[PDB]
Amino acid sequence: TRITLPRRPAKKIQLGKSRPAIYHQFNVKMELSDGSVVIRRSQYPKGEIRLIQDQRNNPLWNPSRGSLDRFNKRYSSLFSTVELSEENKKKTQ
Amino acid sequence: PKSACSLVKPVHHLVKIDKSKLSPRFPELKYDKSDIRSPGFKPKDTHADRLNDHYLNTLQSDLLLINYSHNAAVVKGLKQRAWSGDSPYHLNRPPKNPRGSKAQLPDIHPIKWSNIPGLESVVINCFVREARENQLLAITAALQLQQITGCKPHPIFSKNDVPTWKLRKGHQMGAKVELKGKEMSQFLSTLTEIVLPRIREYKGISNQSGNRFGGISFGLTAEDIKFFPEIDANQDSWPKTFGMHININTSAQLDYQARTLLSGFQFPFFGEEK
Amino acid sequence: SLSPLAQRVVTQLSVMSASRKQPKLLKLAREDLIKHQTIEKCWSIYQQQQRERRNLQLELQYKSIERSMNLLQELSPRLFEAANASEKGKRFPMEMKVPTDFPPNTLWHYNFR
Amino acid sequence: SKNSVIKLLSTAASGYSRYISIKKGAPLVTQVRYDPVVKRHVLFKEAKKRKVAERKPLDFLRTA
Amino acid sequence: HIWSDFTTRPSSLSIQSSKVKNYLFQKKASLDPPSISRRSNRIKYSPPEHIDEIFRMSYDFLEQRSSKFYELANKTKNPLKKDALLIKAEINNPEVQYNFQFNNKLNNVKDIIDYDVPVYRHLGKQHWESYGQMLLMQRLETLAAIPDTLPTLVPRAEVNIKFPFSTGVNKWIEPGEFLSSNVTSMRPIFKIQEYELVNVEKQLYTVLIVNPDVPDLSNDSFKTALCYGLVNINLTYNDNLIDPRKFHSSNIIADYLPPVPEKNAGKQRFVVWVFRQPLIEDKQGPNMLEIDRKELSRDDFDIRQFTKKYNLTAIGAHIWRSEWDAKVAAVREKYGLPPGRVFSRVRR
Amino acid sequence: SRTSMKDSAGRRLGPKKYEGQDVSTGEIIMRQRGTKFYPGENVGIGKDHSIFALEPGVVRYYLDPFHPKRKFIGVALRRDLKLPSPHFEPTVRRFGRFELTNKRAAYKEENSI
RNA sequence: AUAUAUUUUAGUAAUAGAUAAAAAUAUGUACAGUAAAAUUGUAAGGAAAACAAUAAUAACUUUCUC
RNA sequence: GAAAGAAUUAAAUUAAUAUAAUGGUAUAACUGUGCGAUAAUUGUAACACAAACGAGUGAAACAAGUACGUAAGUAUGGCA
Ligand SMILES: [Mg+2]
Ligand SMILES: [Mg+2]
Ligand SMILES: [Mg+2]
Ligand SMILES: [Mg+2]
Ligand SMILES: [Mg+2]
Ligand SMILES: [Mg+2]
Repeated sequence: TRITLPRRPAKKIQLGKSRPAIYHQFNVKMELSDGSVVIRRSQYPKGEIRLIQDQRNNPLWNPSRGSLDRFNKRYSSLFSTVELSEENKKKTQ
Repeated sequence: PKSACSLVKPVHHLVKIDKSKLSPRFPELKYDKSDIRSPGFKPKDTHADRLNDHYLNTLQSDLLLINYSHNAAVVKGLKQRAWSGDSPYHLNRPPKNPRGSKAQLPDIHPIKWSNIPGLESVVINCFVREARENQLLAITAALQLQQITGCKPHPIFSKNDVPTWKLRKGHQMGAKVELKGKEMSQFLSTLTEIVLPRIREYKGISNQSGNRFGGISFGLTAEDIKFFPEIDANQDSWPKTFGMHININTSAQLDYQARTLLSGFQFPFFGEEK
Repeated sequence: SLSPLAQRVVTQLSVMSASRKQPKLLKLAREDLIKHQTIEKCWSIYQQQQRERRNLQLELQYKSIERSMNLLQELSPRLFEAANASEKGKRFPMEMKVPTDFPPNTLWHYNFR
Repeated sequence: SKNSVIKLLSTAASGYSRYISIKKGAPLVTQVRYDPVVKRHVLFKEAKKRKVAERKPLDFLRTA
Repeated sequence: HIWSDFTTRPSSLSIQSSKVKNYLFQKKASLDPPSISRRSNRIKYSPPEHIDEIFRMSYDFLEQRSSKFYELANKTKNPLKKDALLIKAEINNPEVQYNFQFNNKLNNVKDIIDYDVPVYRHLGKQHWESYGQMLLMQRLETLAAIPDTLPTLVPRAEVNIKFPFSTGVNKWIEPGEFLSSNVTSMRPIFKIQEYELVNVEKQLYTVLIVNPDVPDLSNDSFKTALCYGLVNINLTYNDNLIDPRKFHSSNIIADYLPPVPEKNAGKQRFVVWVFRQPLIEDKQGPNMLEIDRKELSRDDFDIRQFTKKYNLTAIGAHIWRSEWDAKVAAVREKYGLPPGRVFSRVRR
Repeated sequence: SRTSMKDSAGRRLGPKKYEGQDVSTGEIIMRQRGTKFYPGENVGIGKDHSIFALEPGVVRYYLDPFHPKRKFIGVALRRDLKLPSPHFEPTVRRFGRFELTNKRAAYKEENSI
């Protein structure tokens, strides 16, 4: 019933011979929402990443400062604000 | 065995005999783990920690300035009360337990140049409850944790037994990892910048959250973990994903000080404070 | 023997495990060992010095604050009272961000709110 | 009968033998004890034959 | 650059090996380590990268620190403080570290490890505290050589004994060893290595080997026995091996009588104690002391009383322990001691 | 009816030898369940925590400052000794053997190895 | 860049610490350590799963420093 | 003035002890770990406790051999 991986005999690490787990890590450059780059050590092999949604473009972190895309594409000739004002009578609710 | 009577004999000298050194059994183990000759050696101070540097430069002075209360004396905690000797039965009696609590509470000191609050340790407890059925889920959770941290996780086992929740005793179920120093700092920085902003309706950490003494916590859902760059870069490799608790341990005397410190490192706080 | 899921779990386990992934031990010559020791000791000393400098600075700041607050108490009681308030829910501003490795495109924002 | 008796016969062929008790399907019980005929510690082994609860021999060589 | 200067500073602070020194101080990692003697092994070897420039920077940093310390050290007048300053200055010197770590401390060659130099002496003390001292303390406590002879010990000098004259073999005795009667037939040789700052010219020493476990059948207990007693011995940090060469016949308050344990009397502890003399002011030269040779007895010997009389302070100790064997009778015969008693196997 | 008519006998577990009492080697000074009394000077302890005398002497009950909150039973080798003995004084020991004045016996003993 | 031959790797599996109150070898010996409850919190978690935190530093030694 | 160490004090035996109940146990007898798997060995056992006898219990010491421990030593099954 319980799904498991059944254990083999464990390998005897002798006292003194235990070595610390130094995992393989690459120096990875993260460019945030704006052009601020930051280096971080990372286990996945990718020298450069650029981020879209970060603290540097979130309103909570700076208060002082593709369905939608598809819709935009196929209702482009009409150009869909003025449109909002036209189609927003707040009597009926 | 002729007897079970344990009784350490007194000595006639003040030299402290380290018994480990007198043996020739574990020659690699006589070296400190910091020493290069030990197999346990690891390069510790590999690069300049950024969050720590920031804390040192900007925040620590600001925190000290905030926490200055003029001629603030020590506030003693709840302690074990002694008996008044108004009866001969008080004479070898154990002390009365503390007033409200059963356990003793620590003294709250005034903040000075020495005891300014700072980050002490992060612990990332992930207990996957579906792993009562599937042991492999615990392994996957541990891997995820390792990926996130760059630090070796430790397996959590079911310490208790209960029938209502289908839970046995002594069953591997998720994992934990205590981050300290530079890796912890990095993890915090990632949380602040990458992950927590990608959470949709994220107000912040609750102000009602925390220990009574310098410890604050919160948790991430399985939805939130896919924003970590190590997990995000291979969504094919990560079909399942597990939530986690994140216990931040500060060197703060009280919890409001700890909250203030965390705010200094760009953690938002939303709820009504105690 | 094993399922694809089981295989993938094993692979994941291996990623974390030290089984046949770790190099030989870092052996040194005696001269090299000494050089290493001298590097480490010096570094440690430097770090201690830096800590003392920072600690000393903090102590100096604390002393200055104490000196100020006594003076304030002596002169204007209301001002002293205003200064010495509980700053329990004090929050660092979200603009004071943790300095990155390299700077952004727009270094400084001149307009706000 | 849960616990049976057995005869451990000395390996140094003195004739000396010591008797001990074991569970019915316990592993073969060999032990090193003093043989007074030879005046030394020698191996003792089970003189009779009996069935054993067959455990799977745990493989250190990583199979498959 | 204070550590390159050797005008006022001793020669021992430098590395005497030229090749090693060259390897330590080069501008690039071009040369190969003198420690690796074999060509193939040298070829195989690869030192860790960037190590040179950083090492040089570390040297400069610690050299500067040493120089700064020296600025204080010369202004200081009182001797212990000055010594401490000197230690602080030179302890982080790579060359002195190399010298100390990788060459023998027991039979130190003066040019490599000079115990006249304060830093080296401090290093030697630290080394002793790390292992040998602890071991000695354990052997004193476990065997019960402290309370049985002399209440306590505060180990200051490292004391090592040897029995060169009896057999021929070279071996420093590990504390609490079982030595044969052949081994301990003729006298031992002491080496009292002193690590504290002490007046080498004035300070005298006494050495007493005592046997607490010789049986007294009147008392139905044991009595002590002064097996070997020397007084007024002169030590020097480097010149410290107490041999028939050094001490004169006047120094011998009780000349070596060998361990001759009786059959079934049991194991007999022989615990050498090393005391330093009381130092008298306003008197140039070594202050001697006279021992009343009729007063002190060898067949029964109050060690504590003796110490009280002459105002001694036990700085060091060492211990072996002998029991009966076939050759003890032969040893007795050689020394002209009587046949030797034989006790009942049962302690009834 | 059903009655609870069943019980073990008393285990004779008092002190079997008293303060100031002469003892011999092997003799039981205390029978007990767990160390109510700890084995002191010149005294052993058995499987059943039974204190027994290792030497001939005088049974003494005492406290030792080294072990506060622990009662001790030891055996002083004479009546003169206060059996919480002075720490830094030398241990009062018994030789407990006799020399073989008889020549033949001595010779036999020498022979025996 | 590609072909053949000869090898080498990949059997991917957990402990990395003298591990220390999940479960497992219940007798020896050597070395080392301290539990529990209750309380305050924290993703699903709820009275009840896991993880964190919760008595006092006078004196002493070493290190850095005014 | 700071960091690190050694630790000490207070509390605790309410957990835990293969198993009842009681006594004992942090100096741990509880727990972890290395080695081991030997002492869950062989002949004599005085002397005690208990005790009608039959039995029962603790056990120094002597001799043979073994395991661990740097050593001191410890182990003749299990805290009782
Ligand atoms: Mg009863
Ligand atoms: Mg038990
Ligand atoms: Mg109980
Ligand atoms: Mg009776
Ligand atoms: Mg009878
Ligand atoms: Mg046991």
